[PDB]
Amino acid sequence: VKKLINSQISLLIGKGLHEFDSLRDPEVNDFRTKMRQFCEEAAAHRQQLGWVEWLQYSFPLQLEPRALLVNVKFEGSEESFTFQVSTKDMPLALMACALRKKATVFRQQPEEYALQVNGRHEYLYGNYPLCHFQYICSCLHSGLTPHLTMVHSSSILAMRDEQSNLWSLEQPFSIELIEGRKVNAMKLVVQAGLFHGNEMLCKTVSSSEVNVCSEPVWKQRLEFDISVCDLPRMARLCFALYAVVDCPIAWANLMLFDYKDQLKTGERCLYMWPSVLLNPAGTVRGNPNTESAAALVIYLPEVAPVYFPALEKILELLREILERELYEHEKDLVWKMRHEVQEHFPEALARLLLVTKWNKHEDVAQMLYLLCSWPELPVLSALELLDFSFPDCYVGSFAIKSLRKLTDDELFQYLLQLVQVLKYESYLDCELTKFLLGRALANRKIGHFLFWHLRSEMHVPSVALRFGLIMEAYCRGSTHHMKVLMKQGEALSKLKALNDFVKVSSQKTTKPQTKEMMHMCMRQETYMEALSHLQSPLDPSTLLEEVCVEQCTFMDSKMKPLWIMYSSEEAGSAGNVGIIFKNGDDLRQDMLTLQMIQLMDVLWKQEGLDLRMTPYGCLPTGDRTGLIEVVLHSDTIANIQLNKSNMAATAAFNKDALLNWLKSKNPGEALDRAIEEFTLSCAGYCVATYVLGIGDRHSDNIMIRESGQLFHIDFGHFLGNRVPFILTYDFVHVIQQGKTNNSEKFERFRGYCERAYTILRRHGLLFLHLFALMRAAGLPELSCSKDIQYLKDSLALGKTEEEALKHFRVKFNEALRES
Ligand SMILES: Cc1c(F)cncc1-n1c([C@H](C)Nc2nc(N)nc(N)c2C#N)nc2cccc(Cl)c2c1=O
Repeated sequence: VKKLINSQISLLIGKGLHEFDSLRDPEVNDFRTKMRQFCEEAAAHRQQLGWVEWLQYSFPLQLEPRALLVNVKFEGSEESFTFQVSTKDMPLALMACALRKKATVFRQQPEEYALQVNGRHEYLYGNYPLCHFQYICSCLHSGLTPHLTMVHSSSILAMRDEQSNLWSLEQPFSIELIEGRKVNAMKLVVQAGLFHGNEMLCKTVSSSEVNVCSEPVWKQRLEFDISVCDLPRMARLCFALYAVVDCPIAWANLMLFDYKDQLKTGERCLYMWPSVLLNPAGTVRGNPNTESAAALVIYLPEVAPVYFPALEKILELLREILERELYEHEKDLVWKMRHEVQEHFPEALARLLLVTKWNKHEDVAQMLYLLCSWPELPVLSALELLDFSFPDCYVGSFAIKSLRKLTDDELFQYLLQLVQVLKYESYLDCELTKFLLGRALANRKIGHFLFWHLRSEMHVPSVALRFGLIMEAYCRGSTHHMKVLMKQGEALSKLKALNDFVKVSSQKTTKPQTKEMMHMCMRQETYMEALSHLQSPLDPSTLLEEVCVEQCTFMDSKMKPLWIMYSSEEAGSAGNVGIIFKNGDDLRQDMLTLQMIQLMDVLWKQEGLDLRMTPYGCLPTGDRTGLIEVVLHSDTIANIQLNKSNMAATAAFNKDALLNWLKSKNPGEALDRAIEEFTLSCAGYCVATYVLGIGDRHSDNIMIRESGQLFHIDFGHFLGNRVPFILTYDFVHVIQQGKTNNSEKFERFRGYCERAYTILRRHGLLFLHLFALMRAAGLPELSCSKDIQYLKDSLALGKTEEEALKHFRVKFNEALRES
């Protein structure tokens, strides 16, 4: 039976476990073994969780950063009770009324129950007011009634049990460039370099020119200007093979120490990766395609059986003005006064690490000595220390320790970045991986998105091995969740097949007939079973039950993305949800953008500013494949501004097209609120697109909800890849209630944008650190530091608050006149 588990893991993660064994790699063998035990311990520790502690695992509380209707029922019968509680009351008080009424009806304690949202994997519990749970707030703003279900602890325990599995070497370092066998048309050079992060340990050495028609020989010694004893634990030997008369050919990196801290000897064949000159941030593992990849055979001198010194023998061995790059005389000053840093400037650790002589072991030993006695840093400081610019393992481990105090909501917000950092790791076994795995096994919602973040990039060879092992390890921690995720993969597998059929059919057949054929294909037994009854990959708390084939369709645009609607006779209206399956686009940029907008939303509302944003879900699931959450009861600006006849939004002037639409959806007194929702949401996405630099904003990639809420879609383009600010007049026409003159509901809108802009400025370092880590993703519009510089200037983080606010209004003033 252990085999089927092994078999469905292989099917799930998208690569056979036999391939792991086929490598015969001791490092791989150690990773799988060591973490299988760790995840199985967490599995046995998880199930020791009491029934309440189990709720916190499987269904973590969804909290947002006067009376109301609430109906509640029990699991046994479908007979219901509608109570009238306040938004102040605890779920306990509500459960008390539910039991008391049940008593009265049937014959005649609340702590033994939990409130489940109808038809969703979301629960209401704890000592929180009802208006703290986001489901209740979602009902308050929608005007719907919260339908809850009294779930006893005995059935919750049933849910639990059902998921059941030397400094002596002072001679110069050097190598032996032997052979390899390439491809080009001239002469050829091999430039090698030693790196500790993004900067060199010493001066790079180049090979001697050797003819192209080769498969060559060099057998040339490359002596580096650095002692062997001074090689840091995380030193990288980076090669660069290129032709010259400059045409780059290939690159390859290598650690000088294995995962067992042993100095490497001797000969090694380096299967290089194609290029675009040195690439120090690249992977340290060779090209898996050993058939086509050019190799580079080197040899490492036997300098003795030496290992990198244990930490125990390492421990043996004008500033405030320049606190906001640095000059050499300033670096000297920071390093000289390094003890005062630890004592009085604890969070200035990053700066102190950047002035540390990493090419000299004595300076590193002293630095590591201070780090071992260094006070815990805030989350924001630790996020910076995760970057590749701090490649030392003990530093990366220290940053992890400062991130152990991450709340699950914080971790969820930063998870995308933390996963991309795994690409900076030099070894499979690292503190970051175990932290991610540990938190994923403690929180099913974290584990859900951790999986899909790894599974989405299994098509990428340089991370296929690492991500595949981590997912396998997680599966050991929960065989049940593995089955749940596998149900999601089978649905996505059918959607892929369905979309291929739609793509082909729509090119040789009209849309209505294609949509008709789409329906017939979906009505197949294998499609009905695969696409139904599953946890939405976009949101595991959202259940996708019965698929409404009649409500399913596709768009006439390039990739013909699918529109799949769902319904549930258990969730009521909260079950009528939809997903958008798109195949062909790199949805990674949309996910990042929407996550950052979501972050802005959190930062705004925990300051008391609810700009009524619509951060819909967007999750890449495979190679240029992913899902997008359907925003119900909405429409694009362009479709509304079509001024379609025979309707209610038909206007005498195109200016009134959008305003007439709102009044048709919000009759009478309901209008005034829709105007506000529009005004708030407009100011939000406005500031959001300016900061993130989202250009190409037109009426086709901008939508509006019937409640009035304005929201943007299809973010392929951020960080100006320089974008001015984007204020069209028809939106202003709505904000000013239609009248051409309306200063106070416009200046108030102006105040909305400015406050929303200043709030993001104070959290500017958060956006800087997160984007810096996201450079590891390999996103085309986020690779160089000039993309980062854009965010610096959009937030004006080098300037004072009113200096930036003054400048912020300048472009605001420019946007209103070209309007
Ligand atoms: C084009 C369009 C429209 F004019 C009005 N409403 C919806 C559409 N529309 C859209 C729009 C443009 N995109 C979105 N629409 C909603 N409601 N929520 C979103 N999160 C997004 C997004 N991103 N995408 C599709 C993707 C596939 C198949 C179809 Cl069949 C449609 C489709 O119809």
